[PDB]
Parts: sequence; C-alpha cells; structure tokens
Amino acid sequence: GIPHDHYEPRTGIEKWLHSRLPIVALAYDTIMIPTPRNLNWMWIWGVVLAFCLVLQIVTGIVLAMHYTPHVDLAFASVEHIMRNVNGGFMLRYLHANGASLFFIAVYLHIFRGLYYGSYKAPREVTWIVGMLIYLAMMATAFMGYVLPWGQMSFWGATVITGLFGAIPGIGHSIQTWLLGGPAVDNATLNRFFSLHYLLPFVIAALVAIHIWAFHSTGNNNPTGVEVRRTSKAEAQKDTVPFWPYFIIKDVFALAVVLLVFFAIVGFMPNYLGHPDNYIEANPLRTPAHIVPEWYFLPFYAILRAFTADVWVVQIANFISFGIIDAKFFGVLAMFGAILVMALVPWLDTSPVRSGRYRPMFKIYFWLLAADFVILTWVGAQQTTFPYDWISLIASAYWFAYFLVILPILGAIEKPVAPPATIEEDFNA
Amino acid sequence: GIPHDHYEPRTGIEKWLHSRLPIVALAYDTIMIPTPRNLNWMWIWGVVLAFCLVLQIVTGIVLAMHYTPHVDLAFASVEHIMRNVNGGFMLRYLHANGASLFFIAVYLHIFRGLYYGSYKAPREVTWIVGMLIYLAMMATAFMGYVLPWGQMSFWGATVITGLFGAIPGIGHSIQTWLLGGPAVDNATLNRFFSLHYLLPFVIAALVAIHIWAFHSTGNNNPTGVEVRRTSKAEAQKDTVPFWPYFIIKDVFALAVVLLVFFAIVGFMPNYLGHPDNYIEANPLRTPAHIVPEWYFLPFYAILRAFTADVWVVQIANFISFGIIDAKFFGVLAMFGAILVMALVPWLDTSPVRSGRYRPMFKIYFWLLAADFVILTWVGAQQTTFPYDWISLIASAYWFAYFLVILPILGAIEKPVAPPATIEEDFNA
Amino acid sequence: AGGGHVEDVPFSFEGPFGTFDQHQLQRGLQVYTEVCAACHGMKFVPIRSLSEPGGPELPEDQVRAYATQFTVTDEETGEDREGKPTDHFPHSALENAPDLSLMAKARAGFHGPMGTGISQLFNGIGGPEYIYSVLTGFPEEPPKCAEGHEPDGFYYNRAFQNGSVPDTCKDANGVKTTAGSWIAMPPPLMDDLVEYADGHDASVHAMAEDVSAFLMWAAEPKLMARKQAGFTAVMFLTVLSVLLYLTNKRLWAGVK
Amino acid sequence: AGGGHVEDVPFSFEGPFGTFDQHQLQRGLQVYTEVCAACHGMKFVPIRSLSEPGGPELPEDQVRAYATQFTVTDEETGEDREGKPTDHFPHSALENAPDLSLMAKARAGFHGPMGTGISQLFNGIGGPEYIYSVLTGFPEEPPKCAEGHEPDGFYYNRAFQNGSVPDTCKDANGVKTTAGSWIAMPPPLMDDLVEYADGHDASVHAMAEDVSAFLMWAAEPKLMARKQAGFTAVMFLTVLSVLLYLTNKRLWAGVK
Amino acid sequence: GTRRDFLYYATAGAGAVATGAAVWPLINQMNPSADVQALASIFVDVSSVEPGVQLTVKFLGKPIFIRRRTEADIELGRSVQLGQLVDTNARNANIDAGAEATDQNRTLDEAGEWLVMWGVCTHLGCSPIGGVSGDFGGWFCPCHGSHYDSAGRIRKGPAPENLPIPLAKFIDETTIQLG
Amino acid sequence: GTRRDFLYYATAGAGAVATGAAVWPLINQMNPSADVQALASIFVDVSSVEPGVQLTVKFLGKPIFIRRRTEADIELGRSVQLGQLVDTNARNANIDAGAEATDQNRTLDEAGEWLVMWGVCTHLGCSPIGGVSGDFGGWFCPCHGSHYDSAGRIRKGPAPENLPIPLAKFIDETTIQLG
Ligand code: HEM
Ligand code: HEM
Ligand code: HEM
Ligand code: HEM
Ligand code: HEM
Ligand SMILES: C/C=C(C)/C=C/C=C/[C@H](OC)[C@@H](C)[C@@H](OC)[C@@H](C)CCc1oc2c(O)c(OC)cc(OC)c2c(=O)c1C
Ligand SMILES: C/C=C(C)/C=C/C=C/[C@H](OC)[C@@H](C)[C@@H](OC)[C@@H](C)CCc1oc2c(O)c(OC)cc(OC)c2c(=O)c1C
Ligand code: FES
Ligand code: FES
Repeated sequence: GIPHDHYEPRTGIEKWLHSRLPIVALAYDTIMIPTPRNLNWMWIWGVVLAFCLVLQIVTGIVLAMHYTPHVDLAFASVEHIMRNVNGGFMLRYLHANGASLFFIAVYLHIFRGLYYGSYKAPREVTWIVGMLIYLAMMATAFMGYVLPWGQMSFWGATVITGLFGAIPGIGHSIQTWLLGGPAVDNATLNRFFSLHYLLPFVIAALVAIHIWAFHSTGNNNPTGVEVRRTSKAEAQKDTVPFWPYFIIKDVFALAVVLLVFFAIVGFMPNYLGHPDNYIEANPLRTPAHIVPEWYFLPFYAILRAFTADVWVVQIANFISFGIIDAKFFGVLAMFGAILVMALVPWLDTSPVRSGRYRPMFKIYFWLLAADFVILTWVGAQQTTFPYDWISLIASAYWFAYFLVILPILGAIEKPVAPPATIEEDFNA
Repeated sequence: GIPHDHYEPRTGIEKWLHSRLPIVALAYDTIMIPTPRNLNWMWIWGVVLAFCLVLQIVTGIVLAMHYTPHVDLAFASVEHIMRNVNGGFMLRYLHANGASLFFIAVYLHIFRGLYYGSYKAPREVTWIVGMLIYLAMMATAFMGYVLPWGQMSFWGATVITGLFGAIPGIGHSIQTWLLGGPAVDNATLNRFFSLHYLLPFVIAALVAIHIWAFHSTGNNNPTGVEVRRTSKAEAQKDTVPFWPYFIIKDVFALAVVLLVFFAIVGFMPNYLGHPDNYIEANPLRTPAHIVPEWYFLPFYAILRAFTADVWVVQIANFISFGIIDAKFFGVLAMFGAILVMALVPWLDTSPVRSGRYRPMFKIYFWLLAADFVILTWVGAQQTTFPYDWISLIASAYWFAYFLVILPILGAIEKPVAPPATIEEDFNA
Repeated sequence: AGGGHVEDVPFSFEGPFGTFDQHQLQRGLQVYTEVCAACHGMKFVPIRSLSEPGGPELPEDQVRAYATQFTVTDEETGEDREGKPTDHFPHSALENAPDLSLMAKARAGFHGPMGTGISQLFNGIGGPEYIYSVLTGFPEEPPKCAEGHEPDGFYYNRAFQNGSVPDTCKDANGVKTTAGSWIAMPPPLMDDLVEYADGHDASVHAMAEDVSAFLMWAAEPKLMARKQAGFTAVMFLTVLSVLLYLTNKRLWAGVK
Repeated sequence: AGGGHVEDVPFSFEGPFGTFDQHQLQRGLQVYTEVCAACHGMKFVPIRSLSEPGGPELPEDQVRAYATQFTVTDEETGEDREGKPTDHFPHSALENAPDLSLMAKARAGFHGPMGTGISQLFNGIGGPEYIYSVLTGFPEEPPKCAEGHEPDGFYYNRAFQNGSVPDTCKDANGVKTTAGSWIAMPPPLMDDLVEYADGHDASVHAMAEDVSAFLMWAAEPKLMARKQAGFTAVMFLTVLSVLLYLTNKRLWAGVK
Repeated sequence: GTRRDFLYYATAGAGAVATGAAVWPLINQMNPSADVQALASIFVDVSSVEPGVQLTVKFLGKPIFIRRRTEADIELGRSVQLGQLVDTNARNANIDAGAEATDQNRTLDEAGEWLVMWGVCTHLGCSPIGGVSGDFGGWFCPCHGSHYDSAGRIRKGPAPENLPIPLAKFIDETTIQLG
Repeated sequence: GTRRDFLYYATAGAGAVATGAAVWPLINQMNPSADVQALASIFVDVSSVEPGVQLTVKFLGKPIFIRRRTEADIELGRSVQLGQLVDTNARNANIDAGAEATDQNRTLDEAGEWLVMWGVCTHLGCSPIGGVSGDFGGWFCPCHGSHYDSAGRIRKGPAPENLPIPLAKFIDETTIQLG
C-alpha cells in the first residue's frame, strides 16, 4: 500500500488494449512496485526459487515425454532417456539436481525469514502460504524420486507411505488407499506419476498467491522498519522501483547461482544423489546403506531419534495408554517439527521485527541454524552411539527454540535501537 | 465499469485477513458484478464450459493414475481401467463423453457470440482469447483420443501429424519432430500423453484471462445495448447482481444439462463414438470406415472438399507454380476456416451489435448455422457424388459468409430500432 | 466403404432397465468354450470375472476348475502350468481369428438412415445383434452369381460386409450385388453341436443368440453397474433440478 | 556397515577436462567379452553404442560382427537368431551375477571423512576405482583370522564390503576385523588371460584397470558430451554474469 | 417464519448429497483394483533349505522369510523371558490372537526349526537384513535401526511389534503353503 | 552518446544467446532418438505370393505392399499414357530420379509382375485398401478418397503423388530385400 504512480497509456495499441483488458497496466504496477533501498544478497532466494520452479516444470514435461510409468519399463525408460534421447542425459541430471537446488534455495529463503522477522505481522499470510508451498514441494520431490524405480525409489516409497500407517485407527486404511494395494507396487508408481505431474501446477498456483500476498504488503528489509507510507515524496526516499534496480540485481545473482549449478550438473551430476538408486528396485532386499535425500535428512533425523527407549517417548506411551508409542511419536515429532515452524508468527512474541536488533535472539538463532546443519549431518550416520544422543539433543533444541525460547525472549530480552527509517540505514 | 458498491470487512477474521491479503474482497467484486437483467438461456453455455473443463481435469488426473502411455500396454491399460479399477468403467466414459459435451457447449457458446455481436468491440479481446482456447481444446481433444491406442487413435494420429507434412519446405521436418521418428509410434504416444496432461492447465490459465476480459468489459445482452454507466441508480435498473440471481439460473441450467449428460453416459455411453477404436491399433491396416470424431467433422469436410480437380485448386496450383497444390490447399482451407472466424471482429462492419436488429444478417446467419450442421453431416458420408458437391458449396458458403457477406451487409442492410435501454427491454 | 443388414434381436439387456440373463451368459460361455474358443481368444477378459456379479456368476470352485483347462506360460518361471482364475482367457488360437473380448462393442449393426445416425440412436450400436447375424448368416448355397467364382477358403455370409466378392457379383460400377460377402470363417454352428445341461434347445438360432449375450458381457461387464449408476445420477438431478428451479422462480419473483 | 578402502587410480576421464581413452575402452571391451561376459550381462547397453562417438568407437562392420556372437531371441518371431547391433548385450548369464551396465555408478569408493562427504567431493564417487579394487583384491591367503573357518564357495576380497565374515573375525561387538569380506565371485583375472592385439600388457593390474574404464563408459556414455556441455554453460554464464554485473553496478551508481 | 427458508435448505441439502456422491468415487478409485484383490495364496518348496539358511520369497508384493534355524538360533530364542520382550504378542495368525511371544509359539513345528514370517519391519516397512545379524542374533532393519532376535521378536528400536507370522503350514514333508 | 547504451545491449544480447541455447535442446529432444535412427533394412520371403496376392509387411513402422500382379493388372498399367496420369514421376528409388510413371518403370521385374511400394497414401498417411479396389483397379485410400491404379499411381483425389517405391531388389529367386 505504498505511494507511487500508476499506468499511463502511450501508443495507440496501448490505449486500445487498455480500455478492454488492462494486462499491461497490472503488469506495470507489478514490475514498478517500490521496494526498500537496502536489501542484501539474502533477498535473492525468492527469485532463485521462481526460476527453479520453472526449470523443474519444463525439464519435467520434456522428461515425461520419454518416461513410462510402469514398473517393468520405468527404470529402463529412464536409462533410455539417458542413452538415446537427444540430450536426455543432461535434461535428466538437470531435473534431478534441480530438486537439490530447489531445496538449498527454499532453506536459505526460509532462514532468511526466521532472522528478519519476515513472518511477523503483517506478513503472517505470506508465511503460511509459503509454508504450504514447502509442504507441497516435499510431497512432489518425494513422488518424483519414486519414478526412476530404483532401490531408494522403491523403499523410500515403502517407508513414506508407511508414515500414514502410523496414524492410530484409520492409519491402515489411509495406507492401503495410498498404495492402491497390499504393497508398494505398480498401482502405486502409476498414481505417483499422475500426482508428480499435477502437484507442480498447484505449487505454481500458490506461488502466485505467495507473490500476491507480499506484493500487497510491501517487501521487508534487513531493518524491520517499514517504508514511510505518508507521501510519494518520503516514500521515494526509502525505496527504488523494483524494475530495473532489483530485477537486474536478482537476475545478476541468478546468473552466478546458475553458474555454479551448471558446474555441478556438468562435472559432478551424481554428487548429491544416492548410488543405490542405479540399482533396479528389489522388493526382497533393502539396501544396507539406504539413506534419504539430503534435503529430507534433518526431518528424518528427528524421526529416528525417538525410539522405544527415550524417556519422554516412554512417558507419553504411558500416559497415552499405549496409543502414542515410539513409532507414531517419531511421526508426530517430524511433522510437528514442521508445524511448529509454521506457527512462528504466534510464538515469537518480541515486537521487534528484525533480529539484527535482538542481541539475545541472535544467539539462539545461529544455534538453530547450526542445529539444522547438525541434524542433516546426523541423518546420514548409523543409529549407534553417540549419534543417537546428538540426534536427540538436536531434535530437542529444535522444539526448544520455537516452543520455549522464542516465547520467553519476547518478554525478557532488551531490544536494540532500530534505525528510524530505511533511508537513514541505506545512506549509512 | 458499471456503478456499484464494495466489500467491507464485517467480522474480525475479515478485517484481519483484509489488511493482509484481500482474497475475500476480490472474490466479492467478482461474484457481485452487475449483469444485464435480460439474458436468455443462451448465456448459460459459458458455465457449462467451465464445469466441463473441471470435470475433464479431475476425471483426467484420476484416469492418468491407471493408464500407462506405452504402445504395448496403452490399450490394455484402458481395458483394465474399465474392468478392474473401482468405477473406472464410469470414469472412462465420463471423460470421453466429457469431450463431446465440452464441444457441443463451445459451439453453442460460439454461435451465441456470432449472433449477438459479442465479438464486436469492445469485446474484441474476449473473442481472441476465446479463439485461442478453442484451438487448444482441439489440440487437446486430439491427443487424448490418441491415448487409448485403438484404430482411430493410431490413424487419426497418422493423419493429423500429416497436416504438418503439407507445409511447403519445412513441413517434412515439422512432422518428423512431432513424431519423434519416421512413423507414428511409441515415441509419439508417449509425448502425446505428456502434452495431453499439460494443455488443460494452459486452457485453464486462458479461461482465467477470458473471464478477466469479459469481467472488465461487462457482459453483453440480447440487446447489444450497454448498461447505463451514469448512476448507481439507473445502473441497477438495467442490472441485477450476478450472485445469486445468475449463479442460480446458471447452476439450475447446469443441472438440466448434466441430467441429460448422465442419461447419455449411463445408457448410451458409446453412441457418440467410433466402434473401430475398440479394435487395437494396427499399423498395417486402415479401417475402411475411418471417420473423425463428430466435433471435428465440419473442419474435416472442408479439408476433403478440395481435391486435385476443383477449379480454384487448379487456378491456385497454377499461379502458385505448383507450391499450393490440392493437399496443402485443403490444409490451408481448414485452418483458414477457423482463422476466418477469429477475424470476425474485423469483417463484420455493421455498427449494430445484436443481430436481433439486423433483418438481412439474420438470414445469412441461420444459413451459416445450417451450413455447419450440413458440413458436419457431410464429413460422415463418402466422397462420391453428390457429397463432393454438397461439401463444396458448404465450404464455399462458410468463407462467403465471413469474407464477403458480412463486410457487405455492413454497408447495405437497413438496421432496425434497438431498445434505448436494457431496462425498457426487460420490462417488456 | 460398406453398410448392410443385421437381424434386430430382442436381447434381455437391451433397454435402460435391461439386465443380463445369468443363464444365457452361462450357456453362451459354454458355446464360446466348446466352439469359438477353438480359434478365437478373449485376451482382455480375466477368467475370474466369471465369478464377478452381474454376469455368468459362477462359483469360484467352478471358475477355478474351468481356468484349469488352459495351458498358460507363467511370467516369472517361463514354464507352462494349469490356468489360475487370475489368468486371462488365451489369445486367439487361429492367428487370423480376431479377439472376441470387445467384439460386441467394436461393431455396428444399425447404421443411421440418411447417414444421420438416427437409426443407431433408437436401436443401439447393434454389436451383439451383428455378431448374431454373422453366425446365423451362413447359407448352404452361394448366391447363383458366384457359382464357380467362389474364392477358395472363404464362405458366403449374408451379414458380413467387409469380405471379398467375385468379379461376377459386382455391378457396372464395382459395387457388389450380393447382400453379404465372403468371410474366412467356416460356419462354426450346426444344430445341437453343444448340449446344455438342462436340455435347453441347441438350435443354431439359440446358440448364436446366447454366445452373443455372452460376448456382449465379455465386452461390457459393468453394463448393469453403469445403468444403475445412470438412474441414480438422473434421480439426484431430476430432484436437484426441480428444487433449483423453484429456488430460481421464487427469487426472481422479487424483481419481475 | 560398509565403508572400506578403495585404490585411487588416476583414470584418464577423472577430471573436468578428462576424456575416455579410445583404446582402453577397446581393451576393456575385450576383457569384458572374454572374461566378465561369462557371468555378467549389460542389459542396458545397446551394442550399437560401441560405434557411437566418445567411446570405444569401433566401425559398424566390426560392431555388426561382434553383435553376431550373441544368441538373441527376436521379439516378433520368438525364435532365436544372430545378434544385430541394435540389440542390447544379454542379461547376466550367471543368475546371481549383477548387471554391469550401471555398476560403475552404483558403488562408491570414496566415502567422506567424518561422514561429511568431503572425501567424495574431491575424489568423485570412485565407482570405477572401486570395481578396480574388487578385481585386484583377491589375495592368495585368507586373513590369519579366517584360517579354517572360511565359508565354502566364497572368496576373501580386500575391497568388497557387503559380504559375510566368519564368526572368528568379528570383534567383541560384532564388527568385522578384516579389511574386506567374502564374495561369491571367484577371482576373475590372472596374468595374461587375455592377449591384446598390440601386445599391451595383460597384467591383472592393467586388465582390471581397463575393464573399469570400459565399465565406466558402459555406465556413463555421455560423459564427454556432458563435460563439453558443462564448459559451454559456464562460459555463457561467466560472461553473462560479468556483464550483468556491470549493468548492475553502472545502474545503482545513479542512487548510491 | 417461512417454508421458503425450508426450500433453501432442501435445495442446498440435495446439492451437498450429489457433491458427495461425486467425490466418493473419485476417492474410491484409488483403492485396490479388482485384480490386486484377486491375489490368493502360494506354495513354497523348502527342499534345499539347509539349516542356517534363509529363503526370501515374494508374496502379495512384500517379502516372506523362511529360515531353517540352527541349534544356536533356537537356543537363544528359548532363553528369553517373555517379560524381557518388547512385544508380548505372538503376532501369529495361525495360533490364537492372544498367544505369547514365546519362541516355542513363533515357529511352525514343535522342534522350533521352521521360522516363517513376514520380512516386513513393523516400523515403516523395510525388509530387515537377516543372516543372524543385529544385536540379538536375528535381523537388523537398516532403515531406522530396529533389531529383532532369532525368533523375529522386536528387541530394540522404533519397531513396535514382532515380525508377523502369516497363515502358513506344511502341506507335505517339503512344502509350506503361505496364505 | 554513451558506452552505457552499448553495455545494456551487450548484456541483453548475451542473455538472448543463453535463452536460445536453452530452448534448442528442449526442442531437439523431440527429434528421433539414437534408437530409432539405428533402424536399417529387412528381407522378405515371397515364396507363397501367388499372382493376385498382396503381401503387407512392416518396415520402418510404415506398411510396405508387395503385390504379384495378374495379367489383367499389368494390362491396364501399360495402357495409360504418361500424359494421362496426375503424377508423372515414377517415385522409384531404384531407377533414376527423373524416371517416368510408366508401369514398366514402376515394377521391379521386366515382366511387371513384382510391384513393391510403400502402402502409405501420399495425401496424409493412411494405408490404402487393396485387392483391386478403387476406380482404377488399384488401391483406395479410405481416409480422403484417393484412388491409385494397378501400378500404384495417383489418379484421383487429394493425394499428390504416386505411392513411392523403396530401395528394393531380389537377392535371390524367392527373396526381396527392402531398404
Ligand atoms: C516441483 C518441481 C519438481 C520437482 C521438485 C521434481 C523432482 C523430481 C525428482 C527428485 C525426481 C527424481 C530424480 C531422478 O530421476 O532420480 C523427478 C523425476 C521425474 N520428474 Fe520431476 N519434479 C518436479 C516437477 C516435474 C514436473 C512438472 C513433471 C511433469 C511435467 C516432472 C516429471 C518427472 C519425471 C517424468 C520424472 C522421472 C524421470 C527422472 O528420473 O527424471 N517433474 N522429479
Ligand atoms: C515455490 C518456492 C517459493 C518461491 C518461488 C518463493 C518466492 C518468493 C519471493 C519472490 C519473495 C520476495 C523476495 C524475497 O523477499 O525473497 C518471497 C518472499 C517470502 N517468502 Fe517465499 N517463496 C517460496 C517458498 C517459500 C517458503 C517455503 C516460505 C516459508 C514458508 C516462504 C516465505 C516467504 C516470506 C516470509 C517472504 C517474505 C515476504 C516479505 O518480505 O514480505 N516462501 N518468496
Ligand atoms: C474453455 C471454454 C470456455 C469457457 C470456460 C468460457 C467461459 C465463458 C464464460 C463463463 C462466459 C460468460 C458467460 C456466458 O456468456 O456464457 C463467456 C463469455 C464469452 N465467451 Fe467464452 N468460454 C469458453 C470458450 C470460448 C470460445 C471457444 C469462444 C469463442 C472462440 C468464446 C467466446 C466468448 C465470448 C465472445 C463471450 C462474451 C463476453 C462478453 O459478453 O463480453 N468463449 N465465456
Ligand atoms: C481439456 C480437457 C480434456 C479433454 C477435452 C480431454 C479429452 C480426452 C479424450 C477425447 C480422450 C479419449 C477418451 C476416450 O474416448 O477413451 C482422453 C483420454 C485421456 N485423457 Fe483426457 N482430456 C482432457 C483433460 C485431461 C487431463 C487434465 C488429463 C490428465 C492428464 C487427461 C488424461 C487422459 C487419459 C489418461 C486418457 C487416456 C485413457 C482414457 O481416458 O481413455 N485428460 N482425454
Ligand atoms: C460360435 C463361435 C464363433 C463366433 C461367435 C465367431 C465370431 C466371429 C466374428 C464376429 C468374426 C468377425 C466378423 C467381423 O469381422 O465382423 C469372426 C471371424 C473369424 N472367425 Fe470366428 N467365430 C466363431 C467360431 C470360429 C471358429 C471355430 C473358427 C475357426 C475354425 C473361426 C475363425 C474365424 C476366422 C478365421 C475369422 C476371420 C474371418 C474374416 O474376417 O475374413 N471362428 N468370427
Ligand atoms: C500421495 C502420497 C503422498 C503425497 C505422501 C506424502 C508424504 C509427504 C511428506 O512430505 C509432506 C514426506 C515426503 C516428508 O515427511 C514430512 C519427508 C521429509 C519424509 C522423510 C523420510 O524420507 C525417507 C526417504 O526419502 C527414504 O529414501 C530411501 C527412506 C526413508 O526411511 C529409510 C525415509 C524416511 O524414513 C523419512 C522419515
Ligand atoms: C503435438 C500437437 C499436435 C500434434 C496437435 C495437433 C492439432 C491438430 C489440429 O488442431 C489444431 C486438429 C485436431 C484439428 O485441425 C484444426 C482437427 C479439425 C483435425 C480434423 C481431422 O481429424 C481426423 C481424425 O480425427 C481422424 O481419426 C479417425 C482421421 C482423419 O483423417 C480421416 C482426420 C482428418 O482428416 C482431419 C482433418
Ligand atoms: S522401517 Fe524398520 S527400522 Fe524403520
Ligand atoms: S491420406 Fe489417403 S486419402 Fe488422405
């Protein structure tokens, strides 16, 4: 709701088109929105995500044109895309590492948010919509990985549909329905194909609303101070038009990212993946080294920290008359690790937006960051000591941070002096 | 641009949501747009189309969950969806006749437009966007039909990709590329599956803009007279809020349509289709009675009217130094029959909107209508006499109507007296 | 091109309230097994559907027994074995014999009048009725026309339309003069070639009528399901329409 | 578990400017044909790729000749025949012998240090290097531990990690004490089991190093194509970046 | 009041009934196909099964373990006090549903040599690694660390129950018939 | 002017170059893959081909007709003046490319007994009906009404050329080798 200037038909083609359908008008107001003059490199992840969503979708349609979703041809079909299809070998790898870049981006994007209070009002809707997008991304990323029909594909398909078996009561039903049968088989692979295709368009739709939401709220800056909304004059003091000032900055950043991304796809396309998925799916053997996709590791760590013999698991199992046992607890612990993050707008009680001015917060935040990296690292080790412990403390600190620490800092912590205007911070 | 009042946050949840993201606001201004009080049953086809697009898309995703796009399993896969999948037999038939209803609707929708000057400024954009939607619909409807991989599927696939072979020079390339090989084979079926999926989302996107366009132009009525835009008072005299006045009228209509539609799907699901597609695709035999899908017949008639021995074809072949021969002429004739209709906003020179007040126009119009029905009827007969003649005169009258008749009526014909207000007409 | 005559049989399933005759299907299944099966296959029909409701509805033990006659090649082992009811009837034994799985659906017996398809709208696509005719359409004597000019290995059929016809039976323009044409399928039926348990007549008329109802079901197993689905949809909508109507009428009442 | 030792071999293709050695591959192909092929198939590798550029690059006439040495079963006929080069190397002959098609990619030889995957980032996955070691990893004598307690039918391997180990070689907790374990693959090579045309040495060291470079290519045929693609993308983007940078710098210049 | 307020309900009501009748089949289509549901039973040949060997077989798309146990294997199975087990139920479909997880109660025979069970970890589904591996001389599920003992009983990890025993029975001296 | 107006072009330019490099492979992936392009040739056995019979064989995914013509069939072929045919080229890959549509020029033998052509209608692709049908005692394409004569020459309809003859040749007394 910032003060700028609106569309002015120039040519004839523009006056003609405008009195009928103002597509040009709206696209203008969108590309000219005034945004804070100060915005560090941490604001480029929104674009890298957009590009990824587009990259994934086109390379996807293309790959769907050669892939066959059927247990007997599925794996073969992808090896064909690799050896025969013109440039398939490079399109396949782009789609695969595209998922990886997609997540590295969404995490960097997310943490950027946790730190600058981008989830704090009025941006509470941007956050929830973004949170839905995140959920969809994983659901998608999962089904995709099932398609090649390799060892990881098959068992991850077995384990992830298993999480719904954990739900008390209905659980066995929800699972049989997802599988279309008594086990992960063709019926599953086939429906997963149809959904892997469909979900990205749903994400795209949300990204529209995600954008719409932060566009009708104005962007946030590293200051937490909003843009002065009282005059086109002082508003222009705090801002700069999105185009071309930030599109060039963003596109420029997007080029450096892609530079590295292609370096990976060209030289080490198989670094970020699991060698066991080049082994055809085997329903009678589970690879000894089965490990999730790196972008799933942290939530995987959290799920297997909670075993039968964890004190708190034990208590819950007790007071739940058995219903909440170890299995279902890890399921709830994992999904909860995400649900807890979706509620940050209502747990962080400090009224100071940017955490650049919250000296106490800064510390628990970087611990959270280190925790996520540690959590990820642990998901890849065995369940033996001391990993079982490390995993436990880590999971612990996660909920600690959202459920206890943030609510408390809100009342304790003595905030620092935030610039009175974006203007005064930029000039600095 | 019709004078009206707006949405305002009543509850708290509404005031909260509104200051962040006005989804409720916009949805209100959309559902409350004032629309002409007079609007006969010919205005319900816009809804029946929306419903079809949704029906097709959901029954589609569902069907995609069981269908395998691969020459060796494709046909079998659909017979499985028929005999095994829970209710598949009824979902398959719904998707299939869904295509029919989808077209019967778009034609009724289209002719409604031709008659009331709904294409005449300012609605010129609504028309073109709708025209693109029409092109996409066929492209889609075609690829879909290829998927069961029956006799019609295989050969229609052969013939339609053939039309691109007709393009002079590049044509052989455009075709090899579409086929992914030297003949309609698996590589084709596979890419067609991926596109059949993708296109509907593109149509959906256009329907958004199609709607946006006629929403920001106001609807048209059987009068051609616009709604008085000078006072909320007299505007309300010509209008009535869309909701609930027309949503109930539209939903009511939609119920009667669906009543009949289900009657068909339940009792005569195979009436509108070709028995030869229950025959597996045979690359070495072309069924003797190969006929296109009814909704394609008219444009098919037009293409085969023009044979080697038609006077213009020769005149044409001559002046064009051989380049434009009989084959490529029929191609140009068919695509041109559609392109000609896309240009109606610039060929109908009469400034009178509704053809209800153009006594001379009313006659050539109903001939056009009868011609389309005749054209359709002919596509289904053999090429022997007198069909070759009927098809010729018919194709002729089609271009006659858009290229000559409409431009001339614009200058000749003496219009009638159109009501001065929608109000005066409604009250009547 | 083509387009001929087909005997309009009054099948039990023809009609919106039509339903298969559990016994016909049963008899038909016997004819298909004892006569047709010899050359034709039904590769899209899972034997276990014989048990499924809305059709022959034989008890599993029988169906299981039946499936035993077939010699299937197990996909995992590669070696042959008895047929389980989870197996599909075999492919056509006789290489040029078409599969009968979808025949009653892959054939039209009623071709619209002026080429307007209004004859099909009121009589159905007549696939079973066409298969019926092709069976009961093998006359003992070719038409005097083709006397001596009978392609060898073929038989005249009064209903078949896509066969070859002797030069001597084509008129001035090439059009054949014979009601039917020459098929490669030697007339398979002949009175009482099959003995139904309950004695029900095995006249080539009845047998052919039965294998048809069976072949209809083999192609459209969910015929009854579809029709029940039909009714339901129509009631829901006949009601929802009447109500939506009143809601409409008693709403515009406050304007016009 | 399964995180053992693998011999770092300096392959010609490891590296961003790496490239296959047209002759290695050729030799390798001979080893695979004269030794490995006996038990292991390559079902995902079309014989005609032998002709394709960026690989062994044999001329069609040879490739066509080679493919002759296989007894394929034609999909249309069903009967056996000569092998066309449009055919895929057959399946593994020995039922428990894994397919080698993707094998150079389905194994890691360099497992990160602290489990941080930093060893793999600098040495690659090490799949060829691992296959190399598994071949040059059959020692003449079992570890003193296994003396007499050796599973009959398996052979100790200094690099293989997922094999069974005698009870006598596990320590206090179950962990195995031997560097490797027991494979079901009797050591394949033995000096000069293959005689390369040009006389190039057939030391089990070389042979194993070659079949590896070949097996690497069998799995990653578009390796060179991919790398050239890499470069190009990097130049396009190193430039586009530098330019986009200046355009940025020389634009904000009119603000800050 | 009015009977008009009734109509606007009898309507919206009949509407919601249709919408449901629509949504149901769109959901139900995902349930098992008439052919997946037609799967029955199978017969396994245990001629070659030497003691100390595990036979893995596919049944209903999930793996089924058939181990002919050693004396060592049966020793430990029988030496565990029921109350030291994490799951007390036999999870055996052949015996009563309330049986106890006593090795003696988890085998097909009386000699307790023939252990027949679903090689489907009860945590999330993997097929646990056999070969007398894990911390209890049984099976180890590599997915999340569940250990099972020589009788297939859960003894440590997320897995909540013991590997189930499917309807099985020897129908002659060398053949078991699962399902 | 400025060298800044140059940069904003050297940039937008390098940009458009990348976008293109991107778009190309996305289009090129649809062209024939390395597996399709590997198709070569085939050999056909004409032992049983009686005169008056047509053999339909698949080759390169399209059908290939092999008719052993009757005398009647060869009579009519030879009785038409090149200037009476719509297409004048023989469309025969065996003889010169400028050959003329004379029955003798379209058969493989000199007897005119062996007619070997692509059963691919030149209009849009269908496989025209055989066994002397049509209005010229040849083939009739049911798709759009093209008639071909006993030599496979287009004589009526949208079809613009004669059915092509593919590289073919008898490699012995009973076997032709297409391609
Ligand atoms: C939300 C964006 C998407 C993500 C994150 C994603 C992710 C993935 C992943 C992780 C895989 C498995 C990697 C592998 O091949 O080993 C995959 C496979 C696949 N995806 Fe996607 N995908 C996305 C969108 C799409 C779309 C829109 C389509 C359909 C148009 C698609 C079609 C495919 C196909 C056909 C495969 C199987 C072939 C392959 O292995 O690459 N993807 N995708
Ligand atoms: C489809 C993946 C996504 C795309 C393409 C996307 C795109 C964007 C873009 C372009 C922006 C504005 C530029 C910026 O400030 O970075 C943005 C802002 C934001 N996004 Fe995302 N996003 C995605 C996922 C997410 C996720 C998973 C969350 C976390 C739930 C999220 C939360 C936010 C927040 C809080 C903002 C700040 C908005 C503001 O400054 O007012 N987004 N996103
Ligand atoms: C996806 C199928 C389509 C959908 C969903 C759609 C939907 C609609 C709707 C909802 C309306 C308003 C209600 C009505 O007048 O019936 C409308 C109006 C209209 N449609 Fe379409 N339409 C479709 C296709 C087309 C096509 C194929 C054309 C012509 C090529 C077309 C031309 C028009 C025109 C000219 C109007 C009148 C707009 C005005 O009064 O300003 N539409 N359409
Ligand atoms: C633009 C709306 C759509 C139209 C007009 C359309 C039309 C068709 C047609 C005519 C067929 C052949 C049906 C038959 O006679 O058997 C078909 C088949 C099919 N369609 Fe669609 N379709 C639409 C949307 C979709 C969508 C969104 C999907 C999801 C990918 C889809 C998936 C399928 C599948 C899998 C088949 C093959 C199996 C079968 O239905 O017989 N369609 N479609
Ligand atoms: C009463 C059992 C039988 C039934 C219901 C039956 C039905 C049919 C039908 C409907 C056709 C195809 C007609 C068409 O194309 O429109 C046909 C064709 C054929 N049948 Fe049968 N048939 C039966 C028994 C047999 C037997 C016993 C043989 C083998 C001796 C046989 C051999 C063939 C052959 C070779 C054809 C192909 C004929 C042609 O298209 O020229 N049929 N049959
Ligand atoms: C139609 C069915 C649908 C849509 C199902 C959707 C489920 C959606 C969830 O996302 C919303 C889910 C993917 C998300 O849970 C939050 C992931 C972090 C799950 C984490 C995950 O991954 C694994 C994995 O990848 C594996 O590979 C080999 C193996 C695994 O065990 C050995 C796991 C695993 O144990 C877990 C917990
Ligand atoms: C990758 C995308 C692709 C390949 C898109 C292709 C889109 C093509 C066109 O949409 C623009 C096309 C559907 C539309 O032309 C306007 C139709 C009127 C074409 C009409 C059509 O149908 C036939 C058909 O259905 C057949 O089957 C039994 C057989 C046919 O021969 C007898 C025809 C035929 O002769 C024609 C002209
Ligand atoms: S599925 Fe076995 S430990 Fe998790
Ligand atoms: S393709 Fe043969 S007549 Fe048109």
